[PDB]
Amino acid sequence: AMCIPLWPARNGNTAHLVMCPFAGGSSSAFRHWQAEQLADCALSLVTWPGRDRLRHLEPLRSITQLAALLANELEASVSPDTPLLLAGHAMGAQVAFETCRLLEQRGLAPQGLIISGCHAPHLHSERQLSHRDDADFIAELIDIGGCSPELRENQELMSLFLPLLRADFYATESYHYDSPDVCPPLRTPALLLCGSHDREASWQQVDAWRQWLSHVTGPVVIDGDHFYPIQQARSFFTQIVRHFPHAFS
Repeated sequence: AMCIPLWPARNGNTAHLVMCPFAGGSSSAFRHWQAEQLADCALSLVTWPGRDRLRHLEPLRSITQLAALLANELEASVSPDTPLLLAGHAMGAQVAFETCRLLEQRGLAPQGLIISGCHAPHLHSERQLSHRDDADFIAELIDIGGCSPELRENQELMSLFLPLLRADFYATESYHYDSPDVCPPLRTPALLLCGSHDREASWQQVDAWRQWLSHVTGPVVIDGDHFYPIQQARSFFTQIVRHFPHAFS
């Protein structure tokens, strides 16, 4: 399975929030979320093939392929009576969106979609990595903020991490549509989140998601940098819960 549980539901709550990680993300990046349950829904994290319990798989290079795997898994494993919330940050927002598209089309009625810190699908990220050589690729990763300069000094760490990171970044950068009219807008209620000082996704880049979403609130600004979902977890979960009161009741 791609999904790993982080929180069980508590206090009689029936909702299930499924989080799609950013490029290069893995379970260790979300350990702070396990330190403390911040809302009563069940919470699961999606694992990209190639790491964690899925180390034996080759990493995928397509957002829509990842979304197909996830949508099939959720259709098989989530009761139609469970209020399902799909969330994603950066690359994960693209997967969450495409997963929501498949589930909505199949008649499965996700209760909410949370798009965080990601440019819209008819745009490109202002920072691009896939065309760069290893040293320049790593410098960009370090600048983003989730990578140690120790990676540069160990060719074995580079030989392990670069195939994974390059697969993820190729997937997220090659994901692009010429215009929002390539498919119908999604009707699942949606929340857009961005970071006050997120250097990777400006307010304008996130706001452009309104081209793709018929029932949408935001952007709602969380004070923080690109890693606000983790570093400002309390604010992140507060905004999710506040905006989907139906799902949490």
